[PDB]
Amino acid sequence: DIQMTQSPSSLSASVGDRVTITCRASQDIPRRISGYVAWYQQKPGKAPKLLIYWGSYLYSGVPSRFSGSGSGTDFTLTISSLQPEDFATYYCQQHYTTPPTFGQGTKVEIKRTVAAPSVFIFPPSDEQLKSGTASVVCLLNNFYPREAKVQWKVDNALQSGNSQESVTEQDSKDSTYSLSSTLTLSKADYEKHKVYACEVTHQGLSSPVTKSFNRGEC
Amino acid sequence: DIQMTQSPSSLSASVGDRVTITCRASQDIPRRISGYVAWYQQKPGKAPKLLIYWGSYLYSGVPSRFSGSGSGTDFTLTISSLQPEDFATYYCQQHYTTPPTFGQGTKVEIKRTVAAPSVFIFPPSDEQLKSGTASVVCLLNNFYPREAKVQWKVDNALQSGNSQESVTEQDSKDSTYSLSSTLTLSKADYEKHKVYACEVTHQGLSSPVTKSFNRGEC
Amino acid sequence: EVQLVESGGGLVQPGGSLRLSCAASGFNIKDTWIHWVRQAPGKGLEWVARIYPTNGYTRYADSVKGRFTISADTSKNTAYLQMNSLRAEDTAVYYCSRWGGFMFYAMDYWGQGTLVTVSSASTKGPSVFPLAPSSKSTSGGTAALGCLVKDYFPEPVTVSWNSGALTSGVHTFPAVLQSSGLYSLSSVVTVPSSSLGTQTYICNVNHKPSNTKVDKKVEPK
Amino acid sequence: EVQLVESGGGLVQPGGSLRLSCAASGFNIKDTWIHWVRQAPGKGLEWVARIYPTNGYTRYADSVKGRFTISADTSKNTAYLQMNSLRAEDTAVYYCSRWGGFMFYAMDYWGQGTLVTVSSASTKGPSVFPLAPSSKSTSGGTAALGCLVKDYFPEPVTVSWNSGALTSGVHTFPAVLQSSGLYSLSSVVTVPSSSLGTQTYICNVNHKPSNTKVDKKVEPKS
Repeated sequence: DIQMTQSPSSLSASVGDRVTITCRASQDIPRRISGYVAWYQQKPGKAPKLLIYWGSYLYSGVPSRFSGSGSGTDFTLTISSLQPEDFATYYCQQHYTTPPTFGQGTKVEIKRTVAAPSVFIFPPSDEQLKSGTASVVCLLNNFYPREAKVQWKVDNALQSGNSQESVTEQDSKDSTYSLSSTLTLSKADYEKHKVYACEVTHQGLSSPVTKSFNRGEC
Repeated sequence: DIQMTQSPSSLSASVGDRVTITCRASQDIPRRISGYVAWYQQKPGKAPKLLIYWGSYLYSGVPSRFSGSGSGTDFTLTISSLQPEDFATYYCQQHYTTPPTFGQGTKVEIKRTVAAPSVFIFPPSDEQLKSGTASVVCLLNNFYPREAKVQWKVDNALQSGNSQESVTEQDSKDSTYSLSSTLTLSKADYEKHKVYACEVTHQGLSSPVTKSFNRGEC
Repeated sequence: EVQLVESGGGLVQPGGSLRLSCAASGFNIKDTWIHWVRQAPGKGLEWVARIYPTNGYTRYADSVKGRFTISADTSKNTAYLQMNSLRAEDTAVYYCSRWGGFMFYAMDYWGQGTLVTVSSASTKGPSVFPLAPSSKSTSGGTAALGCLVKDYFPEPVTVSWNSGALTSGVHTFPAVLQSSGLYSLSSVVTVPSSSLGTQTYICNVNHKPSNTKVDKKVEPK
Repeated sequence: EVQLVESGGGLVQPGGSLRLSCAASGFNIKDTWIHWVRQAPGKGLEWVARIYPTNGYTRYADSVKGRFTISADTSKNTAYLQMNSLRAEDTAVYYCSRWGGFMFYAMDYWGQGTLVTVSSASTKGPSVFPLAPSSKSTSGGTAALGCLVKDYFPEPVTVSWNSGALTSGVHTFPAVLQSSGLYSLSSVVTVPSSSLGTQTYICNVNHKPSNTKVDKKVEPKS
């Protein structure tokens, strides 16, 4: 049936730039049928917020830097001067049909200057070790761009397949990311080895950074 | 553009009959686009009244004999048991488009038993004659069916081309019509003749009824 | 108590301007949508415009774009149709209406309508002449009387009988246009023959476009 | 003070039933239209249903017809989404929203959402372990510390620090699903190397689905 095609599906742009997102009906629609296209903004963990309704009307309290326009079967959202708080996924919505439908979304990322991560390693707690399991955590804090590589070694043995990573959404004020890497080992394996190391590679680092601890030292 | 095709354009039916009226979109419409079809009733001299909205919802205070239905791009209004007060023009309305559009309308007349007219003739007033003109009026009162024939004679001269007729809308309680026929003469012409007669032929009369006066019999 | 009342209608020369008003009571137009619909004489309904007073969004029919403007004043709870560059074919009864609640696409309340006639012809009030039977006419007990309301322009005229106290058996005929380009109609009523020369019968005629009102006592000559 | 608040969401077994509530304040649902919209984890928005409480008119997305019913109780100013015959694919955050004024086709106010997780797996609260600061672990000019919130199900958990007094420099990571089928996350915070062993840091963890709340003091190991 009728759908909206959104493009691009993602972009990055600098503070102060002009961004345009497009939404296109999937087929021909009889003339004079209104779609009353709306645009919403969604930040992490939050409900969508209304930006634009009926094609071009700015919703109350929305900054004037957002505008919408439409011609025929094509609608545009325009952010005239991109701000760090505008990191979000933007969705159009069409009301030709009942039910109405949403575009698939456009993820907007703020480009900023390179920032190297601060790196911390945390040993497992004595409390956890009682349970039979040890978690070793490596934190990369407040960096840009998002791409980073973490390598774990245990007494110089490269750990492969027993870690998981998590990355924060882009910060709405400083446009950075942070990342955790968690290595899981049995208590018995942990207690068999001494040197635990996380090595971080990232564009802001001229060489990889290694943080390590020796089990049973302080 | 998209239009609604209403049929029939007119009908007559008896008190108690089931009547159905139909409204058809002019084209194919993409699936899932709703037209929220509404139906209105309009009596003479009055604004339209809402009967049905969103296809099938009965508007508050409307009698339950009115109902609407839809399937695809065909819509129906149904009056279950026609009452004399239902004489009106019915219109459908579509909201696929903006602007929305109306059906061209269906005129519903009430079929009732034959009723012959009562007939009256009126001479011109001396007040009008002063101004140079004489209007002679013939009234046919409370008759059914609407069709009737009025013939004017002036000293047995058939008058052709110098009269006009008006017919009332169907009565909302007794389902009859009344009709006037007005003959215009100059004052010079009126003053030259004596016998002024109106002859009425109607289904309800076994033979024609003639009403007359003689000028100056006053 | 929800109601809409149109005003501002009447005769206008072609090319001329008129502003119609739609005064709302029993609700706030700020809470809803106001529409204009028109009806040419003898014809069907035609959608004209709509507004959402809250943000001034308007839409128009193709037939009136660039000529008519719909607007509203929420402080007067009134909507307006400014009509410019009027044409003969804009002749119609203009109704305003609303949507209620959040019930979109259903015109639930309408005004009574106001007639706009676009013509180069000038306003003229009627002459009113009695319709009474001749002195020598006979009846079977029911007699008719009436008033001939002759030679007016534009529509409409209204007629009552005995200031509204006589309504049974009244027929006020649709006007006909004469070859002169003026309208004429008759209003008649049937009454007991016995009451002729006893009961008073007065037709009350009002032609608002010319500010012409007449009260005519009708009796046989 | 226009507000919508969803409740009633949580873990349910496939084929099970759940009723969501959307409680409105600052306006009457009788005056408008109420919608439900859902969002599967990491996916886009999907419209589910709408109702016009005044006359009971409802519409539904094909994906939920015959299983879900939208309803409303104007006396309670509350709308409902009864969800029957639930499936894994119905896992999502469910948002209620409205239209305002007579401004059709614009969802102006939304609830915060409620997560519905359709799974045969059972609820389990987390264990909370310290990620201890050390004066010998400084980077970018600060120390860091945190809480490892391990082995819970379903989502979500919330973490605050010092009962909401500490917000600057906090990162609570998105949960990751372990091979065990349980979630885990860390919440960390950067702080001054001078504050250690003198400032109290407490992470406040709440896993509502299991009624599990923990306050964990995190300090330098001795």
